[PDB]
Amino acid sequence: SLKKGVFVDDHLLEKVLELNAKGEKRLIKTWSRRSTIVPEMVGHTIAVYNGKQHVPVYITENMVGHKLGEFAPTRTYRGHG
Amino acid sequence: GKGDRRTRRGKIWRGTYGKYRPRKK
Amino acid sequence: MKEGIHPKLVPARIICGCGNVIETYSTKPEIYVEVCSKCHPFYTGQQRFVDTEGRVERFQRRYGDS
Amino acid sequence: ARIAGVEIPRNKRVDVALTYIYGIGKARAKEALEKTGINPATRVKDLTEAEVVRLREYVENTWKLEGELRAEVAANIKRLMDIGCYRGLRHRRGLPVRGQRTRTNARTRKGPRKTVAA
Amino acid sequence: PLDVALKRKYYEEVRPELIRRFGYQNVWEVPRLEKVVINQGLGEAKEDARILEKAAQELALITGQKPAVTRAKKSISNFKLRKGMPIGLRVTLRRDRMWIFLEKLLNVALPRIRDFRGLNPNSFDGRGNYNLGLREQLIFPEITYDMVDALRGMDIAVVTTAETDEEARALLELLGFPFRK
RNA sequence: UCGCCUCCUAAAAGGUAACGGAGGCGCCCAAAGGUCCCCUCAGGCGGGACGGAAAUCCGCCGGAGAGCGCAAGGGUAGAAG
RNA sequence: CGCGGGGUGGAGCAGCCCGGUAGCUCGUCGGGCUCAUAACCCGAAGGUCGUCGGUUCAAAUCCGGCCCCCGCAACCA
RNA sequence: GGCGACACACGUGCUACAAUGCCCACUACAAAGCGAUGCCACCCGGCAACGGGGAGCUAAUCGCAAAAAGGUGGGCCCAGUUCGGAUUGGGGUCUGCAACCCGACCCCAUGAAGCCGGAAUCGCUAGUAAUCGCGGAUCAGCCAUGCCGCGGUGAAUACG
Ligand SMILES: [Mg+2]
Ligand SMILES: [Mg+2]
Ligand SMILES: [Mg+2]
Ligand SMILES: [Mg+2]
Ligand SMILES: [Mg+2]
Ligand SMILES: [Mg+2]
Ligand SMILES: [Mg+2]
Ligand SMILES: [Mg+2]
Ligand SMILES: [Mg+2]
Ligand SMILES: [Mg+2]
Ligand SMILES: [Mg+2]
Ligand SMILES: [Mg+2]
Ligand SMILES: [Mg+2]
Ligand SMILES: [Mg+2]
Ligand SMILES: [Mg+2]
Ligand SMILES: [Mg+2]
Ligand SMILES: [Mg+2]
Ligand SMILES: [Mg+2]
Ligand SMILES: [Mg+2]
Ligand SMILES: [Mg+2]
Ligand SMILES: [Mg+2]
Ligand SMILES: [Mg+2]
Ligand SMILES: [Mg+2]
Ligand SMILES: [Mg+2]
Ligand SMILES: [Mg+2]
Ligand SMILES: [Mg+2]
Ligand SMILES: [Mg+2]
Ligand SMILES: [Mg+2]
Ligand SMILES: [Mg+2]
Repeated sequence: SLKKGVFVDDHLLEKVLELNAKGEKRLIKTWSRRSTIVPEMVGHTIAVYNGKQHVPVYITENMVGHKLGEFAPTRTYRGHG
Repeated sequence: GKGDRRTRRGKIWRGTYGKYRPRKK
Repeated sequence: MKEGIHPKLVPARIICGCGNVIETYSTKPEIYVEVCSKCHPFYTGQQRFVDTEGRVERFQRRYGDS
Repeated sequence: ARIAGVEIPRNKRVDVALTYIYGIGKARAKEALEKTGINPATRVKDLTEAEVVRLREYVENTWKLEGELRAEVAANIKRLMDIGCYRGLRHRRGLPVRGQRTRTNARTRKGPRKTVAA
Repeated sequence: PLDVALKRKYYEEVRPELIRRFGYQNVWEVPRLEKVVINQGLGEAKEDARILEKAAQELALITGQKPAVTRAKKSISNFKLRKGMPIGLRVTLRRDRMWIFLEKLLNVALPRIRDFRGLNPNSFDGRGNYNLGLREQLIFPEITYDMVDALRGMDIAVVTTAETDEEARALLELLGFPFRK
């Protein structure tokens, strides 16, 4: 962890803070999975990238301290046989 | 034993210091 | 009640995290009750002590100061 | 005698028998012993029904214990699952949640091995 | 004994509250509380009926009545069970002795249950009697914890002269039955 | 296949045939007997720890669909259970 | 059509009488020995008993139908 | 992003299954190497990791540093346990642009398998094998239990 910290990339942090006071909210693709999420991210739809493609993720209040790459997993599985 | 980080021996093994292996001398 | 075959059920005294229940009237007089809820610790007469829900409560708090 | 929940420890020691309670041990134990100023070297067999309620009232009230504790850890994980998060998937699928390596022994979290052909 | 605090409590302050609430032309129409039947089913003791009489000894201790023994209606394969054998104890208490036990249950037993965020309020049987069941017997005062060889719970059934659950609910609430709302 | 019991055939008394249609008996029970006293089912729905379609319990509905050692039939709780 | 026997893990056979309990050899799977394979050794998996009905508390097991298998018979004409 | 995937299968290892043992306290005896873009005594803060401060050293001259087992004292009393610390919950520290995937470390909680291991199979003949700690290279940090080395204590047994 960090603490004197709580790092979030500013690429999107613009468009987030902007989609609060604009009056409009819509679909935003980012590569930044290293960042943390919320508070002003909530209600917003963000497309993260797993290395393959941009994945939509709905954002709510219990997703708080979690990095963005948590809700966009990097692998494909479905078991073995 | 050497694997319990909650003891003197554990700490020594892992090479660390703490409540169970204070740095003092 | 058939005469024979029976616990006594004689007036008693009894205790808890509270004072007495003079009521008693049981077998085996003078018993020690560990703690009750009624007598109002532990749930009834809601203490709500130690209280939870702090998990959504926290992550939204330590967060935007940092 | 019994502390929070039912959980009756006995004989042994007082500081040791306290561990047998869920949510408690070592540190939390030797803590509540001088916080009630009770001798830890003593055996739970014998001690004043006073310092018993001294000792119970403290612990039961200080921090949360076996019943409501486990219920909370249960709820933490439920939260971690179904939020959809990656910590939560490895709970869903019963696989190890913090790093490690699944190509070989995850056995504690994986169950016993269930073999197949080559 | 005919005194018994809960009995008393029922007459002064439970009855009248009840009449104020639903309102009742007749003294009888206001619910009485009849029959708490305590039933232990034990498959546990099946081929061993020796274990049984220790459990019966136990009910007596907390009830003050010796229980009778239920024996198996029909014979059924999948879990053992000759149609002969004893399944469990069932003890009927009324009239004082129910009261002196329900008190003990309200003010001692149920408190001592691990967790217990309160009695389930859907177990009213729709014609207004209520049922619950318990996992361990050592939640009772008369039991010492060193006299338990093994855990066996029971089924408590409480019969009520109230025609509905609503009314029935009211009675037991007002008596002091902790409810999970 | 050969004696015995039950049902149909059998034509509303009895009886009535065919290498007609279908089943059973060659035992069993010292309690599964006598009597006096009591008790009343199967099923359905609701409720109750381990109890699940079904172990036990509580509530209501349930005129007999249960039970009557075993086949069927007649009978039967106002008992034969 | 007739009488007798049968049908059970992948293969081949027990178990059915006498209700409650599925076993044996081989094969298959995982490991070992060997440079390696075979042999050999240590472990494991694998079945609802042709099927539909009925009997019983309970059916591979007792009773009935049907479907296959094998065996015997079909003479005087 | 992946090389870190997990129904499984093998090699090399680490930690154990305890009483010749575990824990806490006090008390000793090494060697070899590293370090002034670093090693950091010492004072404070903090349970602690660590953080403030801050002196000495281009280093037989200051620092890493406590060696550990051992010793002494006391505790545990044969228990899946004061054994064993895998898994998981919450709280943090540091590096780093950044620790979701994938870091190491501290604390509270959690305490799993494990009661010496089937067929089989490895090393070692002496200051060796066991066992105990210590340093370095790479390196921001670290998944090191690895590897190259250093010393402490120190067996057994070879008919053939
Ligand atoms: Mg330990
Ligand atoms: Mg991994
Ligand atoms: Mg209801
Ligand atoms: Mg009623
Ligand atoms: Mg007829
Ligand atoms: Mg006629
Ligand atoms: Mg006629
Ligand atoms: Mg008689
Ligand atoms: Mg009935
Ligand atoms: Mg019924
Ligand atoms: Mg029911
Ligand atoms: Mg009939
Ligand atoms: Mg009949
Ligand atoms: Mg009939
Ligand atoms: Mg076969
Ligand atoms: Mg093989
Ligand atoms: Mg071979
Ligand atoms: Mg057949
Ligand atoms: Mg059947
Ligand atoms: Mg001739
Ligand atoms: Mg690799
Ligand atoms: Mg290793
Ligand atoms: Mg075990
Ligand atoms: Mg990662
Ligand atoms: Mg042992
Ligand atoms: Mg081994
Ligand atoms: Mg040599
Ligand atoms: Mg390094
Ligand atoms: Mg090292």
